[PDB]
Amino acid sequence: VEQKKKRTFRKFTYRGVDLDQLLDMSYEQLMQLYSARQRRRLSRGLRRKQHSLLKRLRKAKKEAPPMEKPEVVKTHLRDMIILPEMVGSMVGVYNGKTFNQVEIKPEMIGHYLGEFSITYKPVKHGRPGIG
Amino acid sequence: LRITTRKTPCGEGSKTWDRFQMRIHKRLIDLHSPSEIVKQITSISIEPGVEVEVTIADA
Amino acid sequence: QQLYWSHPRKFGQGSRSCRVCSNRHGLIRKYGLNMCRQCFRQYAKDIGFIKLD
Amino acid sequence: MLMPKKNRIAIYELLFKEGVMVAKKDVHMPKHPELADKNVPNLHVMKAMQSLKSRGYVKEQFAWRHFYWYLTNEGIQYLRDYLHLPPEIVPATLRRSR
Amino acid sequence: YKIPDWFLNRQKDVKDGKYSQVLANGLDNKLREDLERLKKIRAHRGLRHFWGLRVRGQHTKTTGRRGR
Amino acid sequence: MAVQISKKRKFVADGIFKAELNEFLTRELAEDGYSGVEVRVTPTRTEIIILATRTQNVLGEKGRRIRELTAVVQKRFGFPEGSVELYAEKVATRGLCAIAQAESLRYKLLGGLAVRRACYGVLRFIMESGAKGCEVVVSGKLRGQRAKSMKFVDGLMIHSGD
Amino acid sequence: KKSYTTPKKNKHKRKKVKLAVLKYYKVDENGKISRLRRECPSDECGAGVFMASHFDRHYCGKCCLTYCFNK
RNA sequence: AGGAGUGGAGCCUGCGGCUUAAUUUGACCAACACGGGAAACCUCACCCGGCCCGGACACGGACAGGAUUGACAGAUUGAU
RNA sequence: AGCGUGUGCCUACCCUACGCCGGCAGGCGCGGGUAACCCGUUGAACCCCAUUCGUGAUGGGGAUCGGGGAUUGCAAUUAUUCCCCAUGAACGAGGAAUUCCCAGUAAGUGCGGGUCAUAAGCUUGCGUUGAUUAAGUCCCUGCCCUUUGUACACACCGCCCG
Repeated sequence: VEQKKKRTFRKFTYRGVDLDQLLDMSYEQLMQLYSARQRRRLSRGLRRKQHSLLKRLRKAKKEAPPMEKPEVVKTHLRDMIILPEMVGSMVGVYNGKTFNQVEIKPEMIGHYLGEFSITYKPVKHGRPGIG
Repeated sequence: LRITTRKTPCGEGSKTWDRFQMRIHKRLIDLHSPSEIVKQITSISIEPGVEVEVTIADA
Repeated sequence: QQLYWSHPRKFGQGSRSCRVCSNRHGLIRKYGLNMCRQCFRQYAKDIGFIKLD
Repeated sequence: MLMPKKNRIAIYELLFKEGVMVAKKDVHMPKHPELADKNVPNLHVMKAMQSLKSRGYVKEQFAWRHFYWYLTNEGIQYLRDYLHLPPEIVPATLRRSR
Repeated sequence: YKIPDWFLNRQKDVKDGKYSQVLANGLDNKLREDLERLKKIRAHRGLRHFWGLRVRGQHTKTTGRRGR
Repeated sequence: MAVQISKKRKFVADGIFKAELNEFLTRELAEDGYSGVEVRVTPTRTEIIILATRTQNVLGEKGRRIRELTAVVQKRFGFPEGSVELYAEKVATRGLCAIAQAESLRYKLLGGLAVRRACYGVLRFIMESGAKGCEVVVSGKLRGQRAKSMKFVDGLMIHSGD
Repeated sequence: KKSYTTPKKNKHKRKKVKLAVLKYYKVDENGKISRLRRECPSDECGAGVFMASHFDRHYCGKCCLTYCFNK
């Protein structure tokens, strides 16, 4: 994170409220901010051993030196809502073999992890073949 | 009962099907008499594989 | 040993199985089938049906 | 194990009483209902009959996803001594069929 | 003037905090922002946009041609 | 003990019981000259008439085999105990019983014997027993590793219509 | 379908070390039996088995999901 | 003799070619909305990681201060 | 208007009337149906009757695409499906070629079943509206029978010459 004017200040507060309020909110107030698909995942789910991830992120964020990011926490889970608390961590996300690392921005909140790591080569061609 | 399904396993060749059908039949005779002599005489004197269901009352 | 061996199968094409040997691929349910279309044919003579049309 | 020593008895004793066993081909049976009552959470019937069958003492049919194990004379002698039973007891059956 | 919120173009734009109705030349300006945003974060979306390929779940094998 | 399934589904489940049994038995009574079954539910009792030509080998000494078979069905389909009752039956005129004639030819062949003389021997029996005509096919290998077919036919036959 | 390609690790099951057996009961004089650490307190435990002297961790091995003191 | 179309346009779907770590595979009038084949997982045969044995039976070896079985926490690990 | 279908089945699941709440998707409370019994006197579409638009790539066409709301599931991202507002493309009757069809038939038009936790532009059946053209021929393509010729029989996709 090194951005400005994307969740506080002049230009952009996250649907009328700053990041600072979100962190003090429970999930209950947070989900009522319009993003329909998110609300399913919380109200139904309520932690199906996402426990393993969310403790490692906070932990590693704490122990890491000031003005420096942590190492990585890795996942095969490409599914989990990006949240304000998660921001500042660095996460490697399994594709089919490869853990593509990404920094979490406050501007990515609401999205999934798996949108920021691709799982195919974009494509080139080609020279049509024989048949 | 209709069943309309492929005639070819592992589909190849001209596309064909096969209609099978089963026809059930129902019919019922209503008696009003003492339940004893009915349940006595009913269950006997049946040669073929044909089902019978006795009911206490319906009317 | 292990603490897992299974994962939710509750719907879909993997939580029902057809009676060849536990064969699949050949999705089947009809009127209480659970009976494989290849063998259904071999039971045209057997009881359930006699072909008439 | 391979299986406990309790669950051996409960199969070998049950076979001796009916003279025949039957079961289904599965590996996700949770407690094996349909006798042996709620103490076989896995293969165990199939796995123990197969070892018994290797050494004779039983015959085995299989038809439409169901086993059928038929106890034989040799296994009756074995099971009788193995389970310390009277020198003449068969509770499976013993009468003439008319 | 009591036209309902659901009947608008935009409900909670996103990062602006309100219900809005957008008209001609402001529509384009708003639209171009959301494109830029999805390449800023660089989600799957902005990459598909920048490559000039279909955003939504669609086959591109037999769909397109400009080329042949 | 209730309620009870739809009338449509009532016939399907009967057919499944009629069919499964008919292939269960064929894998055990093959050597005893199996020829079919005929089931009948009767008042508070099941009858399963186990048709085979030689009731001797079916019965066994002290009725052991018939006792095995009844105990099987009593557990397998989850019948109420003691309701099941088996009966045997010998068929007279055995050459109209195609199923048994075919499965007898099988053990003659698998016993280790020539094909031509075996096919002739079964043929004249089913012709003698009474029959307008009759036919035999043997398709598969013999005298090398390419397949052939061998038809042996006598009398009348039909192939078309009801 | 095709044959397995070489690994650079694989190891199956640990050999579950071949420790000397029963020194858990200490004898210094008779008929006295000098027990060390406490014998397991659960109803489902028989309390004839010892608990682990595993200091900074205190755990019944008969239990396999429960009853872990640590002080 | 005529009727309605296809080939033209947009879209769905199958097939070839190309790409890819894998883009599983059969089929070339009598293949090509065909293999009930409208694949989120399952299915699944493919690719990449991790675990398990569900290697019967026989013979020999081991072996009742004992053959052997399982597991908390910490570390490790996508993973409790 | 018709052929059907429906929970008590596989392992967890049916078809829905009625009442209430919501623009809609939908939610919620009650009741029936083992079925010529309840859903369903299946109160379907095209068609029919009256307004509006006016020859304009137009209000024809609805591709592409932004934002938001619901439902299924353990999980919906490369958008499962459904709904609301906005965006408004090709396309203005189609080359060389080619398919299918003779009476409730072609064509137009809707519905049920199949796969199905969620979901038909597919397939299989069913009703509804309902023409024009023929009553023939071997021209093309192909097939049956006879006669004839052959260096062919792996049979003209054959065989064979410099």
